Amino acid sequence: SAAQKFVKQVIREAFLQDASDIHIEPRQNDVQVRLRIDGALRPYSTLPKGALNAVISVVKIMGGLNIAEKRLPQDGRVRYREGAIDVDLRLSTLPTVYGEKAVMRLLKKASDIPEIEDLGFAPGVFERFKEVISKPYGIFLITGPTGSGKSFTTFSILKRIATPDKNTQTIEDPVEYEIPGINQTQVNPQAGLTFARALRAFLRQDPDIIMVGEIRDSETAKIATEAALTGHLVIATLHTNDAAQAITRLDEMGVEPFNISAALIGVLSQRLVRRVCEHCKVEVKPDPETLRRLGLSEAEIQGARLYKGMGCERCGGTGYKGRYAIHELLVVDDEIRHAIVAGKSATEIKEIARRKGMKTLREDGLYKALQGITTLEEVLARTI
Amino acid sequence: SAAQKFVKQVIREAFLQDASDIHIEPRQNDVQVRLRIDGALRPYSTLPKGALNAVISVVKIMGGLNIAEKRLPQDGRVRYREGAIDVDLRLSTLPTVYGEKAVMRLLKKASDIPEIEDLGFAPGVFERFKEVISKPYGIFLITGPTGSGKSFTTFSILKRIATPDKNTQTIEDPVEYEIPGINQTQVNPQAGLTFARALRAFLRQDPDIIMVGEIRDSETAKIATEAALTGHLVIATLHTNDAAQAITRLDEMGVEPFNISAALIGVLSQRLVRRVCEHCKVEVKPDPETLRRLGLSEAEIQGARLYKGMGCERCGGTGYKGRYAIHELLVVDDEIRHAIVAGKSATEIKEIARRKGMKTLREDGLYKALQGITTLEEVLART
Amino acid sequence: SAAQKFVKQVIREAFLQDASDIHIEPRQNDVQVRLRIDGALRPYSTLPKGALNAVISVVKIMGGLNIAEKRLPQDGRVRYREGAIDVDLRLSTLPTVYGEKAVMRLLKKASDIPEIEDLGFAPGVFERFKEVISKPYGIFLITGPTGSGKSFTTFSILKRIATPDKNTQTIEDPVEYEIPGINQTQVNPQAGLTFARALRAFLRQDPDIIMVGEIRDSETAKIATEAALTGHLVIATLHTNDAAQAITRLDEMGVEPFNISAALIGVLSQRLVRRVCEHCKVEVKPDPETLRRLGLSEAEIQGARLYKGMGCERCGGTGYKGRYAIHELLVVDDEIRHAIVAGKSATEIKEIARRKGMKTLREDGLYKALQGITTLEEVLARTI
Amino acid sequence: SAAQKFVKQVIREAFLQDASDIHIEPRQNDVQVRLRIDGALRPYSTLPKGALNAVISVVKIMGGLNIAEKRLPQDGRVRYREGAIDVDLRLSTLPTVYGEKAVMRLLKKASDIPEIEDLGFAPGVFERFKEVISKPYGIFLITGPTGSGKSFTTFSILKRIATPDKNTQTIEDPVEYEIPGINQTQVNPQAGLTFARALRAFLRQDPDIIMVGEIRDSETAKIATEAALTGHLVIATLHTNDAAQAITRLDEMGVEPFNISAALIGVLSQRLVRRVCEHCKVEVKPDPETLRRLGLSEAEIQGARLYKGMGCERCGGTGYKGRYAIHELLVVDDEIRHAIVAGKSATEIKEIARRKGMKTLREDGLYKALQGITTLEEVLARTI
Repeated sequence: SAAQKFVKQVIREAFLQDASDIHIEPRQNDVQVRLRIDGALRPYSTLPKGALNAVISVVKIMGGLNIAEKRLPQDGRVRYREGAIDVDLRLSTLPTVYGEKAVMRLLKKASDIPEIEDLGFAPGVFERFKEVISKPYGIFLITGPTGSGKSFTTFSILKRIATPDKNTQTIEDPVEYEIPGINQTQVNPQAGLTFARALRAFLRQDPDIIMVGEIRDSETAKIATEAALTGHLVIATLHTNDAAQAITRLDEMGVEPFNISAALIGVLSQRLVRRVCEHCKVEVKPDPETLRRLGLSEAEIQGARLYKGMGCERCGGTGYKGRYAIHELLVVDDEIRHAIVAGKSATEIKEIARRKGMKTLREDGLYKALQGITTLEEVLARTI
Repeated sequence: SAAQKFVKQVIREAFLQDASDIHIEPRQNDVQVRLRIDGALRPYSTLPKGALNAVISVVKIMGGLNIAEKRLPQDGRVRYREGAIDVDLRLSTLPTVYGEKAVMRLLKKASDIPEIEDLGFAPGVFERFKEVISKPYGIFLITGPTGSGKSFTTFSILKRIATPDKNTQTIEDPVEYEIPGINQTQVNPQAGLTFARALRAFLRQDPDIIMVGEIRDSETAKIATEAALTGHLVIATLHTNDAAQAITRLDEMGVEPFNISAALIGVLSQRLVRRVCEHCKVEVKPDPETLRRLGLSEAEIQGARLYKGMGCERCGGTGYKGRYAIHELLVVDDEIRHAIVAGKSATEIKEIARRKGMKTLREDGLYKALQGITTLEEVLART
Repeated sequence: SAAQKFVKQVIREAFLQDASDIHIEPRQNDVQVRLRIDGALRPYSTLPKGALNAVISVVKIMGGLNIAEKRLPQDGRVRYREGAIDVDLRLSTLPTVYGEKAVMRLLKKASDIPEIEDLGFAPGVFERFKEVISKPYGIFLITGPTGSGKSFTTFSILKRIATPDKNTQTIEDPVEYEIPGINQTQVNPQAGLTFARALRAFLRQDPDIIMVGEIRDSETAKIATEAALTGHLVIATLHTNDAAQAITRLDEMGVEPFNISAALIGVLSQRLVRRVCEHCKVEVKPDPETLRRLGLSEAEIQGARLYKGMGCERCGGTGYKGRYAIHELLVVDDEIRHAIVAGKSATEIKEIARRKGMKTLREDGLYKALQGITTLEEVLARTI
Repeated sequence: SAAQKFVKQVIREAFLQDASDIHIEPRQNDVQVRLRIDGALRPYSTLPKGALNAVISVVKIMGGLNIAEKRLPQDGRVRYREGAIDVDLRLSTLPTVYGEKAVMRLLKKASDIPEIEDLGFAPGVFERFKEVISKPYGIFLITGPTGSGKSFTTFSILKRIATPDKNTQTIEDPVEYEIPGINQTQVNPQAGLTFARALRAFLRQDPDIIMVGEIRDSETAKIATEAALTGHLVIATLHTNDAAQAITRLDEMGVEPFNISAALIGVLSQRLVRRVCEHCKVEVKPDPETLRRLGLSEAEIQGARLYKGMGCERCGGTGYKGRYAIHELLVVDDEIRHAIVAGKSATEIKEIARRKGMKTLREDGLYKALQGITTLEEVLARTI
């Protein structure tokens, strides 16, 4: 049985205890159970070793995975609730040396959407954000966490452009982000309504603006891109953490390249870094070669200086004052179009867009790192 | 067919007697079934060559392997259970011209892992070790050959930091030691599940702590950097000639060196030397040129002594009881963050580190030899 | 039967006269039977075409193949013996327009394996090879085109460590050098047991030694080397004419140069220049042009007791008796490991290597010939 | 279906006349059965158009093709070696205004094997031919016409290297190009023994020398090349007309470029361009732009005149004095091996050899044109 009582109580308590995730953890004689309370995976409970495989089936059922299988890694998405307990969860299981692990990340439950300007965009990208959002066509991707970051911010563009004067529609399995002005297609793969098939249908639904809640597979990426091809703004949750990465990804997904070429217009990021404790910030020399190699706009290479917190009344034993959303706007002009199709790297696409002082997850990130807002280290982790 | 117990027992004994693995090894007429105790493949039992196949058929039974496919090796973690074992076995069966063969690596458990100091560090070298693993986030690199003790460190550090407050996950193609506080897994890069793909799995699985058994592709350093600095803490392992070289190599491997310039907290390099058995140690004098090259004074050279692991039953006939490593430790600061991004050579980085008080891998080796812990011959033979 | 005797007698003499193999094949009027005595297929006897099928049926019986299926290709193995003869035979057959062809190569046993110091070494080569066998872990890059002595070399290095107390695991197809106490594997790519799959198992066999008769492909190269990197000894076959080129190939076969700079012990580039038969040893000073092609110095020319392989009888008229592993030894020292980690080419490695004493195949083979071992015609055909 | 009566009157005459082809022509009321002889047709027999269709099925039958499908084109070939009938028939059908043309192309009698020097290669080619065979391993690939190029010349290579002391075998269907000292295989695709299968034995038998009469399977291309990887001298026929083409084609066959690149040591070609009278020569401009576009040595681009006959009692009647053997040797070095993987063009891969004085068909040809023996037009006719 339990097994199941751990999934259920770990979930209830994960939410009730202010955790960021749920774990039932395959172990040597047992299965450890942990909750990410205040960011830390504190012990919760224990199951006997085989109970582990029981808990991975439970979570697979919840989000469209192969329930029966007890040996292979899988992931999908769960909308879970129980009374006071109500969270969008990231579903994933993983075979371990003691059977598969059962994990449910707690994603921000819908929580609506932030705007682009709300991010506090550096003028390097903000003035250009206005440029890009004024152009309601092509694929316009968003980076970061499931729900939480990406699907949370994916519709950020839409909040700026899905105005009374534009047709917006989104495909989700099931719908979480009930956002204006969007038609939120509810994906039901068991009947053939995959995001992919729904996207082809989005064209049938005459989009000005097209959305994907999560581009989770090749048929979906292929079709999302087809959906952009006829001149519509395919805004989408791209399973990435870097704007330039979001751009190249369609090739990686096996998207038929004729669609890729006709589709991409730009990418939005706000990926978070640990924010340096500004008030006890430790001078750290950035390495300007680190910054150069990163491809930053010279002043932001040379006059740049790092900090790290030493620990503080404003960061605790982390060295960082909570978090900082790093800004980015990539813009796909004709030369970038060629770069995408050619399979150019995130560094190359970002480095190009970055010039003229344009902020990227790397340039804004590192730029702020270099003021003492974050640490170049963290930024680099954001933009690897 | 006594073979069923036979398989389970060679396995049982390999684990019981502290082997790293099990070998049901064929011969022209019989089978040399062995246990790798202290590194020696001790003869558990022979089998008639005909019984070889009965025995290998059994390892395929126990492992759920395609027992009918005599033309192929088959492999996986086998839940063999008898006496000493609840060790999982990396069963690998294989056809031979004598019939078939099978090997079972002992997937030691959490409870079997060594400490981070047990690795054999000099106090100041260890101080650096400790500082690096003690951070709440960031990455600790380990480097050297399998048999470098890299495993001891790899498993040990997580034993040390994989507490009940940090979900830990580990990426180990051979598994070897199934760490505490951890949801450790298999890799098999042939399947697409490379060591980097496994890091991505860990992140999907919300680890607070992530570890890489082998950096192969650049993603095993780059994702490791991500996790290390996306709020998680990371341990990761390479195969180099020094600590300094870990940095050199990651740049060379395609880790755009602003990665690691970023997460790298520090680097450990090591090599195991066989550890002289107390029932084998023989006093011999080490060579003055080597000793001098490794920093020993003339007065010390004349008083210098090595101990040779001559051989006894208490050490599996290897002459050495257990293993001990040669060490080098680097802590990352601004001098190093530059060197990392700059793509500096192992020599260039090592010299910076020596300025900072780091003993080199080879110098430290000598000093272990001089205590009779190992033999200088063994040190040199291992670096 | 005559067929049994045709097979018995050719094998009988194949062993006794030192053939590396037996070749029975149809020609336009008969079937020629040849022995690779001292490196070339001297004529042994012939048999009358219908006899091909009778004789070949017998060799198929020996190797376990389908007796007379002269319409489709096959392979297998036999444990052959007569007394004083004991050799396994390598069997494969080919349907031809004249009936079906076969080859029975002689599968040399452990008793036929040289020592390490015998692997083409000059006094200075062993001193340096001492340093090679003394390296902590890694791979021995034995290299050259088919027809060379690579299988002896792989076994010589292996034999040193090929014991009942070591996990000696070899790839042969079928097994030749049976050493009781070690595991010797026949690959089966038809089943899926490619050399690489076998090696994957070998790595999974927790080998002390991965000895590979043929680096068939990239995975085969890597996996054997993965053991080399992961604390084991690896002994294997490459196809180059420079030791520097062997390394270049190891790097170019997909074996990571960064890992190779750790995993590589040494390179044994060698070619079996055929040795001039003692009974045909006619002083020749080759063309004379080959004398200059191989680089002889005046001193070496004056001492050039170069002989022509006229054959006479010792290998029939094929020219030579005994073979010599011309040996270009590259000790993979820290400067070579550096050249490797740096991604250096065969030229660049060769320049460092020769600077460090890596006498080339051209120079060494040449010297062997000067010493009365071989003919420079063979050295030229055995170098680059 | 007789139909066949008219066709058979023709296979009799067509084979007797050394015709290039047998033409069952889909005409308006009837079917012509024509003979292409000495480069051009003459008619011989006539079927009704109803019989056209009968023959379309007949030739599809001979190749094991879909004989019911009288509307769509199909091909293959058959061993028509019935005494007086001694030429393979190339099976092809092709739909026209009155049904498919049914074709029985005469895959010209081997005309056996030249002793390669016999080709009359320019000295900078022949002496290099000799240089290539001095290193007897890997692939020595040859192109050119059936009966005057394909296996004609690859077997010429065997004739010059595959002595009785080498384990040498070929794959043909049927065997025609015969060499004493060598095994020659009949492929039996009917049994399932395709050229790939024939090669599987060639690889498995560990020969000194391997010959493929026609690289006619994915697996054939692959296996021949896999054998070459280990140093077997895989001489092979690639049924095309240019060495430069032959250098990269196996990749098209699905053959791993690792094995293709590692394998090659040289590739030849030959042509029959028509000669001119010389005595009654017509000056034709050796246009240097033609020659430059061709990539010829300046020795030929500028150092030249072409000569055409007048058609002309010393030619004829096309203005040319019979067939003129033109040759090529693309010697393969390390840079060429890099080019194989790259997939360099025929002009480029050919140009490299040409600039070394190694006259290619394009140079040896055009050279012979530019020397006034033939015209650039006839050579270009073949050096396309």
